[PDB]
Amino acid sequence: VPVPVPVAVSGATTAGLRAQAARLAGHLRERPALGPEAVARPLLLSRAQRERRAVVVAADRDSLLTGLDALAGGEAGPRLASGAADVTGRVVLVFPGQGAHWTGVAERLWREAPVFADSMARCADVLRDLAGWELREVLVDPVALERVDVLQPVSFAVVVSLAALWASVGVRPDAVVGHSQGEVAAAHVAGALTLAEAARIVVLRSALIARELSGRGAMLTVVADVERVTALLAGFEGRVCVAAVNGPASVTVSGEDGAVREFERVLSARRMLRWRLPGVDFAGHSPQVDALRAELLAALGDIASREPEIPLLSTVTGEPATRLDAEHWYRNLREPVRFADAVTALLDRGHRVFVEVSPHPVLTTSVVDLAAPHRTAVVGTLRRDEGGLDRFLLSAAELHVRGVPVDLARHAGAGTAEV
Repeated sequence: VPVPVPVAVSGATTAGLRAQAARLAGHLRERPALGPEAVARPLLLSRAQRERRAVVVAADRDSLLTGLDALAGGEAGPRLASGAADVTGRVVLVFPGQGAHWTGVAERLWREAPVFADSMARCADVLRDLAGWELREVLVDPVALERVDVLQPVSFAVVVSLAALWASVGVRPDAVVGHSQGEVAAAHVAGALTLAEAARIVVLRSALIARELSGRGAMLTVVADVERVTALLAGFEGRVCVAAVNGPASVTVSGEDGAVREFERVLSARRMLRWRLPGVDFAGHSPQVDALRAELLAALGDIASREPEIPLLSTVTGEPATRLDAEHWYRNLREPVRFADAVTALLDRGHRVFVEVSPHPVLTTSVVDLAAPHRTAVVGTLRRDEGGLDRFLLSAAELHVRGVPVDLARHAGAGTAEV
């Protein structure tokens, strides 16, 4: 099975970029034995990376030529990234909470990417001790993944391991922000928690949620701002509450299933878009969590933590995190998620590159909405049903083509074929 490589071309203008794509395709068609793996390395390392950039992520000739023909003709393609190399500024890793995971994700990437494999195995060791079960076996089990005590730690392992894979291509955070359970991953990646201690938090908290809350609630994300959602929650006081404010067009609410169903009818009649969070059968960030305060504080006990080595913008407060003690991890579940606030605080401090470290992008459109009108690069990592190294490399390419430093050459192979 051939391995995908990023094949880079660039020009001073869009028309120059398209001409370079045509020229490379022509050169390849004259030389039938020449593969992407022969030319990728010198195209990154021996050529200037100019103002208008593209990458085709391809494992074979035919797929490279398909991409290059599309690029030459000004069309989009599924393994083609292109852009203006005009983004400067500091880098944020964004860690999702619920609703991004898809059954089967991480298995293919474990096979294809040794840095990701390693991190996943390290996660498996810690989770084996804590939870008993075997991480790699659960990845592909749709029944196990509908249990909150399995999904949350699996989700944590995958996002932590994707962050490690980003780091291996030189994409490291200047700051991190984690939405809901993502805050635990963010804290670990920032150096405030060991892998073991972060895993223990997620494992203990998710098991408690499953024992006490699962089956007693639901969560719903709505395409609207919090002012509008708050107006529509008139008459739902203490039945459906705001659980997250993600952006000007993304707000999540939480409550008992029936009550949330009643609110969906309110939305439906007004032609408003909304969806239940996949993997969530409980009312996060609601008064239902109050009961899970005493047992959580006891189970967690004293948290082993230290000062984060880079800024951690909490979605509990919307500000730089203070003490990450048991009470913080309680409030991480009880209090509404202040995601928009945290992202806005980073935008106001010169952050312009946002990498969602997720199986599928769930917060990128909110980051984009918040970032306007600044020049910013906003990317995810994987997508639903696209868990290969090829999808990872396309996300890395999406950064490259906006002028963000990333070591694509790490995965470009050992080719020496010129021009």
